[PDB]
Amino acid sequence: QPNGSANFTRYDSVQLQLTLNENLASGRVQIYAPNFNILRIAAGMGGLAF
Amino acid sequence: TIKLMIMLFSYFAAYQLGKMQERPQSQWPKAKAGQNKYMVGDWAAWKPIYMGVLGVAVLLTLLGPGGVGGGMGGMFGGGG
Amino acid sequence: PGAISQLVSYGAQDVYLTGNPQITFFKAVYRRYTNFAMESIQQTFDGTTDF
Amino acid sequence: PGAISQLVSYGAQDVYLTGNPQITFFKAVYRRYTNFAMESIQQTFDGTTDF
Amino acid sequence: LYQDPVWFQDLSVIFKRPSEIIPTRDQSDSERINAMVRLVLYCSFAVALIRQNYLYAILGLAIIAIISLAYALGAKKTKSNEAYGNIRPYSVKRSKKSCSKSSANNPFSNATVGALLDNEARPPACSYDDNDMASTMRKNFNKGLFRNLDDVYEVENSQRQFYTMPVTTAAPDLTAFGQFLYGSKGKTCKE
Repeated sequence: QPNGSANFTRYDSVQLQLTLNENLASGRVQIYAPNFNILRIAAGMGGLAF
Repeated sequence: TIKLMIMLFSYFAAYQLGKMQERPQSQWPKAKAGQNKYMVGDWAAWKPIYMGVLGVAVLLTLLGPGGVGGGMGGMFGGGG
Repeated sequence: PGAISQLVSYGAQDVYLTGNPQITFFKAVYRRYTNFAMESIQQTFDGTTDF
Repeated sequence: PGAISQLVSYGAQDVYLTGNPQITFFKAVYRRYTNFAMESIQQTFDGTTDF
Repeated sequence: LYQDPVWFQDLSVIFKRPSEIIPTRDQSDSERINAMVRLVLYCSFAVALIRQNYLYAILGLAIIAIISLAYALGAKKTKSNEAYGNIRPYSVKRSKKSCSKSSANNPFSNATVGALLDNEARPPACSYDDNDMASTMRKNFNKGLFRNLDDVYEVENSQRQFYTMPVTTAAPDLTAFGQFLYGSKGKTCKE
């Protein structure tokens, strides 16, 4: 059951600022963002709706 | 039959104590537990109504002085 | 800024989530229930309670 | 065979679970909710914040 | 906020939808006039049918016009039917509760300083959905303000921040609040 969402489709520009500790190795920050869509099925035909 | 017919209405006029009327305040909606009924609007369906609403909003904006700007410039006109 | 930015930047891809709302999460609803009370009552054994 | 056999071998004792049914577990339905968003906002202390 | 059922006056075509009411009881003044209209119409039409001279219906319509015109013109504006506090003694019959409708200077009827201006005693701004004042509120807010035409569920020009405050009168009406939390219970056990 949906309990709220951020519509990033209307966020013309988004940035995420990370203030890093002083003892980190060079490497990756992998950022994930689970989101919502609609599975759209009709008359035998599928596809995912935006 | 004048005296009688008027009295027939008079007798009935007295009697119907009470006043039936249309439901007041606000109408209400029931929510399925989430099985067995069709949503009010198809989820794919909901976005289109969004889109349908826009037709009206844009049409209003075809006359600048009558409302809110568009995506460029501006336009003039009037009625009669 | 804040929640306002999340609320105000309203698009199309959220119509099916918030248009014509059905549920307000902020309205607690509970149902009234049948009056009852519980008690622990000891029962006894008929016959020897042993191995 | 398999699930089909489990479906075909319909009896009497199972009517209480599937006869004249009300729900299908596999039809998701969700409610549209009032548009809301959450924000963490700092409040401050009136008076010293200490032991 | 106080709510009442729906009624209407003899204009339009209501005089047929809740038909077969003839004489007044526990009804609004508009409803009472409507009932008198029903009485006169049925009486005159029946009389015309009994004596086919085609003029008793004309006299019935004329007296309908007389009654409706009298009700329309002779209404006394000296009404202060405002409900608040513990007592509403002005009238006990059905009537429309007073509302402070939204205005150009005060789109949300928040009674910031309008109360001290002219009203002194300002009727509460009634519910958001009572008398289609939602459309009037939106129209008044969108007076002289331009939209970017990227929001057809307009939230971009900050509708949400603006709202009607819980109290719209000079006083919070604490008596009603207390009666809400603490019912009178009429005659109690200690009495």
